Amino acid sequence: LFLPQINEVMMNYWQTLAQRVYNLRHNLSIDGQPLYLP
Amino acid sequence: SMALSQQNMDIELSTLSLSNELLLESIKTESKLENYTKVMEMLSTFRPSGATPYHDAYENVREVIQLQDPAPQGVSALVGLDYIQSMKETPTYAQWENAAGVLTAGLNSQQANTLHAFLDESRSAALSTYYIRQVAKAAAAIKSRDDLY
Amino acid sequence: NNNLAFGAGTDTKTSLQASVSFADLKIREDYPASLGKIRRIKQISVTLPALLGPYQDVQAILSYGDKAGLANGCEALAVSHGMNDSGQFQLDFNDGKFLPFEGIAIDQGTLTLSFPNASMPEKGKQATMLKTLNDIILHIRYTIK
Amino acid sequence: RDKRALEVERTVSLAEVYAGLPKDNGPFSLAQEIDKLVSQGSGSAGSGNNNLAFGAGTDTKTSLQASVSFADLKIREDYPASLGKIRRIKQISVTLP
Amino acid sequence: FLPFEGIAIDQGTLTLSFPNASMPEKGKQATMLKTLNDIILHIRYTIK
Repeated sequence: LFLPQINEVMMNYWQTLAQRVYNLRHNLSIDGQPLYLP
Repeated sequence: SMALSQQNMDIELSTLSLSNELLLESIKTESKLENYTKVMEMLSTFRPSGATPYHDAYENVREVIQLQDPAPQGVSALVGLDYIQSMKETPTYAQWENAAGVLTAGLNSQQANTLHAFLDESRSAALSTYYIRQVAKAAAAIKSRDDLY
Repeated sequence: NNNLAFGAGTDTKTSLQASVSFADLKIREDYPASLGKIRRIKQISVTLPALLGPYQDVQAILSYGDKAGLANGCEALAVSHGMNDSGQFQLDFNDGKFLPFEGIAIDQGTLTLSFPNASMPEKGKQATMLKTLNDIILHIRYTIK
Repeated sequence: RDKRALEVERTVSLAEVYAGLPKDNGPFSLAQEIDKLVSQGSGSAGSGNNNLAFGAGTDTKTSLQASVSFADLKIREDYPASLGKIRRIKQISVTLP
Repeated sequence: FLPFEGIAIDQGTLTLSFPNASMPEKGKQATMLKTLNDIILHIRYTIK
């Protein structure tokens, strides 16, 4: 009997939220491309 | 009987070897030999009417020779037989086994590959053909080597 | 806004990013005023005089750090060739397609340029050349409308 | 769904590729190796996917074929990630100095 | 499309074949292939 896989995409939600937010706190915009905003 | 060990799912075997194992086992199934080396030694030793008469270890040692244009111990194994002088010494396939094996154990990795190449190919040819003429059950029409595949 | 810093992004802790405010290029004063009040970039090319040896290509990109327009306000220009180049393979005007940065008012905004894999202590492919490169030349073409 | 996709151009030399291989894959000088192979009848260098071998096709027993895995060009690491996850060849040119 | 346009830059394998190389069986390119130093490949891969 063989064990199931980890189901990325649903985790992909977590790590993509962590990514977005990290990019907000560090002022990095939507990609890592940095921004200098007014 | 196959094992689902990860080892079986990763390490990349040259095929035409896995097959060769299949054929050695299918051969040993009949006549109940004491080891595979008795199947290649024995069957490959004297088996007339086809290329099957060819011996395996003779191919493994002649492949060492293939390795060089022309420890002294191994030289006492190859001089232990007599291909170019004294006809054929007729050493037993045992002394062939130690001779060829010793001669390879001191041989390079890439040339070890190509010797698995030629060795495995020819050994596949003989084991195939012999599996055709005998050990192939007459119930399945078998005939050509492809229909064996 | 003019600093030369290392990058804070997840990827690009090593990438060295060198950012230039436009408001300090005072491009509005390289002509009279009243000749054209709206002044807007046609494109930007980058020259990285340096010894990049055969066979090696510089790696860098040009963000833009503020809100203008174009595509999501995000258009990189990936500097590779290193000599007087743009992110386009075969560059041509009148193509039908906007060139990256076309439309940026030449006052507002911030222009940053990032060499990836710069920092030497954590081994980096561009550390050497980036030691060798003298300075950055940017060729701006801005049509005065 | 179509955004302007930033173009990168990256030279790669095969000498460096084959030399840079880990020992298990049998890294090798390209010049010496090639000259050996043409000098003799056959032989190869290199790992299974990076090797430089002679061809096994009916035509091309003589044709010398030198094969480079991409996974060892590590092109994904010549830029940050997250800059673009999909990275796709525009074309390939070859220079044979 | 240009040839190879669309290849992901990880997966795959890239091979390059000089015909008529091997000298023992006489071959038009044996000589030059002795002389050629090494191969340079210029890849242009658009990051989307």
